Amino acid sequence: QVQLQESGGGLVEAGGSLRLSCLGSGLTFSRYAMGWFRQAPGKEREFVASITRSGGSPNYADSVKGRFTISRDNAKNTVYLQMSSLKPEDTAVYYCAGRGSVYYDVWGQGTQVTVSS
Amino acid sequence: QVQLQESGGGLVEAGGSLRLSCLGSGLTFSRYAMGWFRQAPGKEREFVASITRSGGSPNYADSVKGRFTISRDNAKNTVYLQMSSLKPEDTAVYYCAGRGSVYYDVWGQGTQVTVSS
Amino acid sequence: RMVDLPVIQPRLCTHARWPAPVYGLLVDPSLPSNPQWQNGRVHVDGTLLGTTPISGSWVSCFAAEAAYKFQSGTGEVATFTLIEQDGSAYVPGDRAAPLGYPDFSGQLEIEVQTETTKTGDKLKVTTFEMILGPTTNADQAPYQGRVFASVTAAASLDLVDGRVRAVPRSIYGFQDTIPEYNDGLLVPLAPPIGPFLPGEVLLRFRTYMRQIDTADAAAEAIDCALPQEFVSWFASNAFTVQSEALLLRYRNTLTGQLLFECKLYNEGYIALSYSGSGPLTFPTDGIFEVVSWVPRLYQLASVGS
Amino acid sequence: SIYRMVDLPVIQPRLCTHARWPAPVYGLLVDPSLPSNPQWQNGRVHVDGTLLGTTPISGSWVSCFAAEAAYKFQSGTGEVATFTLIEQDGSAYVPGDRAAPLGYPDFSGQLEIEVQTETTKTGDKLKVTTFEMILGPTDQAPYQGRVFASVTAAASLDLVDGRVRAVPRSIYGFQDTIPEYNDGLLVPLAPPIGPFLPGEVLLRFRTYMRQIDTADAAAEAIDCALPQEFVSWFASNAFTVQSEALLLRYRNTLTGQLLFECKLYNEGYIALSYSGSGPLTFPTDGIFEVVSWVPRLYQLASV
Ligand SMILES: C[C@H](CCC(=O)NCC(=O)O)[C@H]1CC[C@H]2[C@@H]3[C@H](O)C[C@@H]4C[C@H](O)CC[C@]4(C)[C@H]3CC[C@]12C
Ligand SMILES: C[C@H](CCC(=O)NCC(=O)O)[C@H]1CC[C@H]2[C@@H]3[C@H](O)C[C@@H]4C[C@H](O)CC[C@]4(C)[C@H]3CC[C@]12C
Ligand SMILES: [Mg+2]
Repeated sequence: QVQLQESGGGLVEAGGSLRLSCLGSGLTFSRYAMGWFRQAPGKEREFVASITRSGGSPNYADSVKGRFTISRDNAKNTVYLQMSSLKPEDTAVYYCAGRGSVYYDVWGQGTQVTVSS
Repeated sequence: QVQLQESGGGLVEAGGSLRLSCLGSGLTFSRYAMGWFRQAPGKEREFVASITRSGGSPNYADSVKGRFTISRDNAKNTVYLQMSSLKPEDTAVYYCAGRGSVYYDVWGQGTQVTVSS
Repeated sequence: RMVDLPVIQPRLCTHARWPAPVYGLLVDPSLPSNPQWQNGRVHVDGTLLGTTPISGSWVSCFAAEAAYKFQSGTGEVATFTLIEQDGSAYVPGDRAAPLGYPDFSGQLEIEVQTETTKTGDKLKVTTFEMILGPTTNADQAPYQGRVFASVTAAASLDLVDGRVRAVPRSIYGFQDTIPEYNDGLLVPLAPPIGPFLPGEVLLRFRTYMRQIDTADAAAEAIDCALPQEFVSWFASNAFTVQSEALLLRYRNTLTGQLLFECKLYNEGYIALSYSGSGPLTFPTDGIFEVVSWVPRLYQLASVGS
Repeated sequence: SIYRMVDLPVIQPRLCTHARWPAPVYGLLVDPSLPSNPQWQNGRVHVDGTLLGTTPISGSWVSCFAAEAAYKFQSGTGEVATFTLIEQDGSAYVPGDRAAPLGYPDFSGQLEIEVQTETTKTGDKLKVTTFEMILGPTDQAPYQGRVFASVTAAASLDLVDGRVRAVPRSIYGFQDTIPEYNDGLLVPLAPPIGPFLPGEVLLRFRTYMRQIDTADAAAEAIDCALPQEFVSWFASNAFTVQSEALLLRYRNTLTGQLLFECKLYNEGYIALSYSGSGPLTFPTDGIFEVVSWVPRLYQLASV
């Protein structure tokens, strides 16, 4: 079974930071472009960040530009989201996703981030 | 300097046989599908026989089916045309041609076959 | 080095006989077993067979010098002097037609860029009716590099003769049978697909063609032996032939499920062992992977349903 | 290096598929008078094989879409098609890390499109209908999965709502500028092509689009950074990245003549060193060969 498992969420003050990680198992990790998505309660699942197979051409939702950094370590089968300068609007379930080819077709179960105001 | 050089033509009796050969130099011979063409005096250049890079699915002009056999030996960079049961209609210049891709784009100088009746 | 296939799902592939996505993957023993398809024909060694082109953009298309004339009681008539689609001279040879020429029958609506001397759109796209044949009065000779099309018109369109690329708009009266290549005479062809061991049937990559139909709204299917991506992949790789067939698996990458195994014969067609009488369709989201070289008589595990 | 070296498919440009309009590649050139850093969203691939922007795998997806179509007759316009977009294989389109559904046009003007339409008119069950679709450069919202097209008509065409594949018949008023993806708002984009060293210019793979023009004029050029065959080659191969660029040689195979060397940068564009004023075209019958990984600052021989 191809699987992704997020960790690192929790409760954090506005202006604060945390780093999510996502571990791939049962796949050739370096063949998957990765992304982070989130679902804020009451809202649609939205794009946060994308990176290529080799860790190139990071791209970001406009709402997180400059504040969030996506990176990966293929030797550890892991992708990271550094979340800084956190705001209340960042409160969401954060999901890790892999794109073997054209679609994000494998998903982590998600980790909660609560920014207190 | 990708090059093909035929040999083996000449003068032969009707009902007789001969074998043309064609040597490829300055190319990766196993990457070229090969063909034999002929031009009878006063006629257009016409298809005689074809064979795939690896020596598969031989194909023949209707007029030579059963009498002519195309083969190759990639270890020797050579393609052969066994011409048997020759008829006057077989009198022509015979050319070998190489198709690296979609087109016969490398050609031998040609060799004369004259069938005497 | 071992044969490998591209890591691409069938639903993301290009059809090899009509310029559309692959929508379907199936076997159907009720269909003709040994089709004479001239496009989508490649040897595993990467030799292109029949009229097969490299680019999907060439499939069921042509290129020509167009000469136009008006004729009372027909309309505007196009006489197309065919050229290969890259503009390199078409010479009658070891195949039926210019690379990519349609290998099916019916009445094909084609689109070309036209130029008129008239007012309004000087440059526009004109639809022409082309009868693929065989038909008693088709008089199509794509083998000889000559084909004809027309469009009803009350008066001359005053078109300028020149270069065209013709693409397929729609098919009326589609039949999966080779067109009229040489005005009735024989031409060189890729052989019928096959042979098959007992219990083996053709694997079909299916798309659906834009059609004209006065009465029936059912999609019109056309099958090919391999997606165009497999043609370009074998063309470029020049793999070594080590037996008569490759044993493939069709695997879902995410679950690891093995949907079936099959034989890609050297001559470029895939067989499954299937005993049903009716269609069996497959998910289009697995991946074909090479397991090994196997001989002609290698016996596949039968696929269920 | 324990790693497999990058290679390219052994295919002449003239036998390749264009990545931004569904046609053959007819041209290969540099032209420093054109926009040097285009925002093309199709034909965008990382050498690592990650597809960028809206780039599809198949050439059959390029400048096409798929939708649930809703038809109506609208006073002031004619027959209107409201297209609720879906990915071209039928999987759900969800606004995400890109501008639009895979393969959606990445240029502007008025696109003539063709769809299969069922009618309720007796004797006319299935036909093909042409519609005009304003891509931009300015309400289409392909990012949201909603676009509209129209045909001038005296009355209802009696069309049945259903699933469509839309393919491009022609372009009117072509502009090589990204369309209105989101009603004026920003969307995620593949970044502009570049950067370039001093003296470096983008290698263009060129095709020509079926057009409508009242003024006659010449073929309408559209360029892409890589042919579709190079996109699917990197996507399948997942090569390891060992530096910032690959030095390529473009060589005639029959004669062995080296025509030029160039750099394929990791973000999927090729640069040549060229300082002439006008365009310079190249023969389309050579082959690109990978020589080596080179640094960003590698200096190419001029052409
Ligand atoms: C006026 C048209 C361009 C419009 C068009 O039909 N575009 C094709 C599309 O949109 O698919 C011209 C521009 C380039 C031309 C082609 C190229 O010059 C290459 C080739 C040259 C041959 O003499 C004739 C055929 C052929 C293949 C030409 C057909 C007509 C083309 C395609
Ligand atoms: C009636 C048409 C077939 C005719 C047609 O337009 N052919 C395409 C071509 O000739 O290029 C049907 C048959 C299969 C259909 C497609 C498939 O069902 C897959 C997919 C399903 C989605 O719900 C809608 C879009 C999409 C992509 C469908 C669009 C309309 C298609 C293409
Ligand atoms: Mg029908």
